Formats: sequence, C-alpha cells, structure tokens
Amino acid sequence: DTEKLMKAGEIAKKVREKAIKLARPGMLLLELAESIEKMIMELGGKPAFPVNLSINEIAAHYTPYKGDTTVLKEGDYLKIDVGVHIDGFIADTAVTVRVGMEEDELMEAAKEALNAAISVARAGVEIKELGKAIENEIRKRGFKPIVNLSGHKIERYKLHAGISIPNIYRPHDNYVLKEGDVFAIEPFATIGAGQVIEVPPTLIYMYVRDVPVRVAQARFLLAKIKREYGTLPFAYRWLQNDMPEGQLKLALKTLEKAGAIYGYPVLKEIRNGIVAQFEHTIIVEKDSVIVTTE
Ligand SMILES: [Co+2]
Ligand SMILES: [Co+2]
Repeated sequence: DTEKLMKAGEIAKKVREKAIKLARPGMLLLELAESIEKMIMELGGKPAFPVNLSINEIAAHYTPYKGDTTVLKEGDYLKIDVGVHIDGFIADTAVTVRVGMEEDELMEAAKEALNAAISVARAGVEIKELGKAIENEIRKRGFKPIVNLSGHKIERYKLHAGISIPNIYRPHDNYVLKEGDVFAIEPFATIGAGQVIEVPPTLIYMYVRDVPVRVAQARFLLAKIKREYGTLPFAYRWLQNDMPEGQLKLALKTLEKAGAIYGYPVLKEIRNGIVAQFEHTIIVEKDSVIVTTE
C-alpha cells in the first residue's frame, strides 16, 4: 500500500524538519527525542523506532534514556534518524546537522551521495550502481564511506529485510531493483577509517522470538514488549518507570540471553573519526523513484 507509506513519509519529513529547528547548542537530547517522538504521534504516526540522535564519532543506534544529560555543544555533528509507520508501512529518514554552524563538505559528501544514489535508481538497476555513485561522491571529496553500515530494503513491519544498499562498488551486489521495492538509502561518510564498532551501552532493542522464560518478572515484560511494540525496535527509555532501578536493565538482559529479544548496541567509528549520514526512504518505478521523505 502506497498512500500509507507516503503518509509515513510526509510525517517523517515534517518531524525531521522540526528536529533540525530544535537542534541548537545546549538542547537536551532526552527532551529533543521526546519532542520528536510526540510530534509523530501528534500527526497520526507511531514510531518505527526511537529517534537516533548520534553525535560525531558515534554513528547510529544512540537514543537517549531518562537521566541522559547529553546536550548538544556548538560544532557537534548530529545525526538524526527518524522512524515512522502507519499500519506498518515505514518511512525512514535521516539528516546530519552541525550545531550552530553551516554545512561542512563532510556533510555535503553524504548528502550528494544520497542524491546521486536516488538519481541512478529505477526499476532494473543493479544495486552496485548506487554503491559506486556513493563511493564516488565521498572519496572524491577526500572522504571515506562507511562500508559496514548502509541502506537496506524495507517491508511491512520490517525495518531491515534482506538487501543492503551499500556505500561502495562491489561487483556481486547484483540484486536487480524490482518495481515496488521500498528502500532506505543511507550513505555514511567519515574522516576516520570507514568501519564501525559495537560499544556499550545497548539502548535499543527488538522482539525477535516467542521463547519461554523461567523468571516470572521477565516473562511479563516480554508480554508488554510484544503488546506495545511487536517486531519494531523500541528504546530502553520507553519502558523506564514501569520498574525499580536496575531491575529493568537486568530484566532486559535476562530476555536477551533467552533469545527473545536482541539489543542494538551503539555503533561508533573504529577510529573516532566524525561521521555523516543522510537517508531517504524510496520506492521504485519503471524509470524513476518516489522519495517518500522529501
Ligand atoms: Co534509519
Ligand atoms: Co536505517
């Protein structure tokens, strides 16, 4: 279904743009996310996942927690990733911002990557064409694409769904773009290496599997998890009050170990090189594409 998808787009769109506006030095991340997640629900959206406010060397998979006194300092490169869905049709967008400052050529690189990528996409294109297009844009400005962190196919209630949209030309990325395919195209660019690493904390999670749990407490959480969130990612923070202190963190850890949920840790540039990201969701047509998030 297109329109549902398109609506998701429209909202992701505005919500993003508003997030840009709020993003000044001193602004509390926690607050920001909360504003952003609200404005979604306001417009008749629900999140596809918590807003990912990632700063600098941090590349993805940061979304704050209650007591997260992270505030933006001027000159910080802020990645904003915003998820919205409408009966499970997803729009997924992301923009880098350098706080209280103008567009940097790091930012330019990622941005033009996306555009270039959109440009060459049509039904019947081989994925690598978009790879090359992005590789090209970033290297050519003296910069390094992040190679293990890219776009991805999208489906109904499926944020990542088979096929990645790489930021490098590789010769056996041959998936031929079907007409109707939905896809996030995220280029990341960097001054460091082009390679990211898992580091704690682990702040986003996902229901993966109905498995049985020994401990009463965790089992009831898994119910509230499936109920309020299903197959979509959800922040730590959305669950916070419901329990005592580290009683939640633990309960979450018990569930990981059991195989019921997965924990998305925080991705950081291998060499703390600063990182840029722009993503649009798109949909394929014979001879062009719909850009759900402009
Ligand atoms: Co995303
Ligand atoms: Co994404």
